[PDB]
Amino acid sequence: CTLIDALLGDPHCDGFQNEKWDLFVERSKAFSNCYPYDVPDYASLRSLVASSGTLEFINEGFNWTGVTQNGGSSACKRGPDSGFFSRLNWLYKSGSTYPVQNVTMPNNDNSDKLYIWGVHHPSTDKEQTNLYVQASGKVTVSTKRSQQTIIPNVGSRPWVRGLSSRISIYWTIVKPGDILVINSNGNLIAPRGYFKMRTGKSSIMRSDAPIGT
Amino acid sequence: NNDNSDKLYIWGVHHPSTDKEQTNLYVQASGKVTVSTKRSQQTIIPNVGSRPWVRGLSSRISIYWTIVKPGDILVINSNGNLIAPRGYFKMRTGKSSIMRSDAPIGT
Amino acid sequence: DIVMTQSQKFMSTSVGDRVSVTCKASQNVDTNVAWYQEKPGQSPKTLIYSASNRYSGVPDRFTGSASGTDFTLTITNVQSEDLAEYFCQQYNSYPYTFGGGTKLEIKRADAAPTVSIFPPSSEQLTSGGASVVCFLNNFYPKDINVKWKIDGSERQNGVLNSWTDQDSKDSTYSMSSTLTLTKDEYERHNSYTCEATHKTSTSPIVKSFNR
Amino acid sequence: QVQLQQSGTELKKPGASVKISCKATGYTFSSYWIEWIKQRPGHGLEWIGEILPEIGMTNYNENFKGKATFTANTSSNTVYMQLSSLTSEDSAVYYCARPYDYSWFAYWGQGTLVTVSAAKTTAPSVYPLAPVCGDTTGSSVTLGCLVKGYFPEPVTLTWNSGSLSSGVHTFPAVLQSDLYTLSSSVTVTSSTWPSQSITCNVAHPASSTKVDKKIEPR
Ligand SMILES: *[C@@H]1O[C@H](CO)[C@@H](O[C@@H]2O[C@H](CO)[C@@H](O[C@@H]3O[C@H](CO[C@H]4O[C@H](CO)[C@@H](O)[C@H](O)[C@@H]4O)[C@@H](O)[C@H](O[C@H]4O[C@H](CO)[C@@H](O)[C@H](O)[C@@H]4O)[C@@H]3O)[C@H](O)[C@H]2NC(C)=O)[C@H](O)[C@H]1NC(C)=O
Ligand SMILES: *[C@@H]1O[C@H](CO)[C@@H](O[C@@H]2O[C@H](CO)[C@@H](O[C@@H]3O[C@H](CO[C@H]4O[C@H](CO)[C@@H](O)[C@H](O)[C@@H]4O)[C@@H](O)[C@H](O[C@H]4O[C@H](CO)[C@@H](O)[C@H](O)[C@@H]4O)[C@@H]3O)[C@H](O)[C@H]2NC(C)=O)[C@H](O)[C@H]1NC(C)=O
Ligand SMILES: *[C@@H]1O[C@H](CO)[C@@H](O[C@@H]2O[C@H](CO)[C@@H](O)[C@H](O)[C@H]2NC(C)=O)[C@H](O)[C@H]1NC(C)=O
Ligand SMILES: *[C@@H]1O[C@H](CO)[C@@H](O)[C@H](O)[C@H]1NC(C)=O
Repeated sequence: CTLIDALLGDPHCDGFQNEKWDLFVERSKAFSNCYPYDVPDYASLRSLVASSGTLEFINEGFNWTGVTQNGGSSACKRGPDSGFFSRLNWLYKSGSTYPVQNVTMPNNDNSDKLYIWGVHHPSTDKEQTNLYVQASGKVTVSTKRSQQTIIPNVGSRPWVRGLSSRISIYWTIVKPGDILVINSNGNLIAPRGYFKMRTGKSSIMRSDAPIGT
Repeated sequence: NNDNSDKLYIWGVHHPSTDKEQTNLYVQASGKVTVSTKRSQQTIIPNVGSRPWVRGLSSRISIYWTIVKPGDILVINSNGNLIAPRGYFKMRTGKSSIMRSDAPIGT
Repeated sequence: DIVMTQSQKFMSTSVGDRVSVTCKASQNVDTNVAWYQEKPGQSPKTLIYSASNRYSGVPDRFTGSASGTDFTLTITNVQSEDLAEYFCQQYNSYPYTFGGGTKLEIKRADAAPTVSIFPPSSEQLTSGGASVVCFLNNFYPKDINVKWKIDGSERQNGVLNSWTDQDSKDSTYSMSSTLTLTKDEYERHNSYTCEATHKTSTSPIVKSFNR
Repeated sequence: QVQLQQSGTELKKPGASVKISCKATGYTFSSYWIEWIKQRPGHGLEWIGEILPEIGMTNYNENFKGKATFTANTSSNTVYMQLSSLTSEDSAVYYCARPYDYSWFAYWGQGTLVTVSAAKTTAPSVYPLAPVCGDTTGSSVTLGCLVKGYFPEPVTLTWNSGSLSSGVHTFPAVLQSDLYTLSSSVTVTSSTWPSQSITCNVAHPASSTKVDKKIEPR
């Protein structure tokens, strides 16, 4: 497992749930077994998580309305059956509609919350509509002082683990007193909760050196 | 990329000045270009509008690049506005670099 | 879940006349409702969508309508080929739910039960059983009575009755009545008869045969 | 033209499992959901769920969770549904259907019958019924076919391989002592019989039996 896959919850990484480290060691033999994805500014996400030094995850119910939750795929197989990143919730249509999605998560706690979310890029327009109804999806994740709007883009990408489609991963940090707001007319890969952020001596290293006592 | 080394692809997107110009060229009113590999992607949306007259044109071309390592694959997807690559530039590593100077070269 | 209620299990109409099937969603489905026609033994076929819209290839007779949670499938000028079961579906949200179905039934002019009787075959007697078969064909209304007579004596033991869906051409019910016995018992008597009492004649229609 | 071809009839002992297939042809396979619908003889139509083939996303009716599993073979353009831990409650006709695009149903399959019981397969006896010893009582003549003592459903019965359609009445099967029985009548013109050849064709695939019986005059 790479640190990011452990973060996201790729099934073969599920051992790493809620783990802690001073030093996370990434091996060269690591590989991704789940829905093919990418992280814009991968380096930064990797850094800030490595530095936080904990994967501790705290669940939160978001009030989603009139959409199916827990979408999954055969590209990401958990056990015998189809699956998906454990920390992400794939939302899609209920029947003939994907109601615009507008939700809030205040941070009333003592520390910072790290939210990992995503946008789905379908391969064909058919795939877009079969999932989200509307031909053009969109996701805006915001706080009081900052915002991100991602527009998903339909098109083909190299075949990977079965799919020509992709997921783009994004993150939002919410300080205490701030509020998270998620707004989507579809294509949203929703967070299931937050990762606790810590400061300290933690970091990450790439090495093939055996660990020893 | 079945070769031994990295490929550097240079491509572009065309931004027309008027909607008429968009349709006269691409049919569809809104073009789009997605250039991707296995682990990375770029989607550029062209934007119609006016820019300062330069060498006759109020329109523009935006240049982008994609590097493709051996074993990877390039995939180009466009409903129009794409300025397409004709091939790749070979990538090398070494002592090369670039300098801005008006100093004459001499033997 | 959303319940789609079709309160009419059976509808009565006559050819050329007008008929309406009702379906009531138990909570708002908006206008997303489809109507399907299932004929006997075939697969469902699509009639209506968006509650008012005619699917291609569907005759202009069929029209859907909606008011609030009330959806109505109306057929004007009912034909005989229209004999079938009618389902409504809300595709608004998951899970997709269906109505109970409404079987369309026809009323036509009274018709006489053409009667035919059949004796046991050879292959069956070589097998050791024997079955007297009596067909009562193309009659109306559905209500009918068939009585089995052996040597002029009533027999209820071993009768098997099968009625058919109302016919799609002439709109008449028919029914098959088989009468089963042992080989030795069938040879133990001579006369075999069936009597069909129906609305079309004051007295029974009698068909019979003798060994 | 769009076609959804389902698999053959199935008979299964209680507690076993079954995989029904739906083969899609005449449209791009990946562009549409595939739906599964169950029909029992007194319960009408229940929605099992849907699967979107490319990405193998499965969406089930809460009531079928654990009973039913969809899968897709994108190379064979086929969608499979698997039913497990079978009970008699799962005996029904199963349909697969394709939406017009994303919601309401446009195209249906021909259906797959699934029967569940501990019972053993029994081939039917097929008997000709030629009219009584005698002479023409009118302008037409009625002949028949008795298909007796079989299990399970269905059986399929045609006359002259389908060349006789009108004037055929096939009667629904009646169940007596755990064995099904049906019969069929065909009425033709006094001209056409005995002078021409009348034959009834009974097939019972679950028994691997197929027979043709000409009605001979007595
Ligand atoms: C836009 O254009 C692209 C490019 O043409 C299309 O993307 C292709 O989609 C096809 C169809 O699925 C892909 O074909 C599949 O490739 C799989 C990948 O295996 C590769 O790797 C091994 C090892 O190097 C090679 O030997 C092999 O040749 C491939 O390079 C195969 O595993 C698949 O094979 C499976 O199915 C076939 C039947 O189709 C079976 O015979 C096999 O047994 C096996 O089960 C399959 O061949 C192809 O990879 C895609 N190209 C790329 C690079 O993305 C898009 O489809 C197109 N978009 C649209 C919708 O128009
Ligand atoms: C949106 O708004 C913009 C701004 O108004 C419009 O863009 C203008 O388009 C006009 C029409 O072509 C341009 O006019 C041309 O300017 C050329 C540039 O030369 C400049 O530089 C020299 C040196 O400084 C100056 O002396 C000169 O005045 C200019 O500033 C000229 O070369 C062109 O002249 C040619 O054609 C004329 C006839 O039209 C001849 O008389 C000349 O001999 C010569 O052959 C011409 O004047 C203008 O530059 C654009 N402005 C800018 C800054 O972009 C868009 O058109 C408008 N969009 C729409 C479609 O509504
Ligand atoms: C999906 O279907 C394909 C095609 O029917 C199957 O691939 C076949 O596999 C068998 C042996 O396993 C061969 O005899 C065929 O010739 C293969 N077809 C080709 C050329 O690919 C595949 O096994 C199926 N997979 C599933 C989901 O069961
Ligand atoms: C969830 O959101 C809906 C729609 O805004 C609202 O009506 C409802 O009160 C919310 N439900 C709960 C339990 O918070």
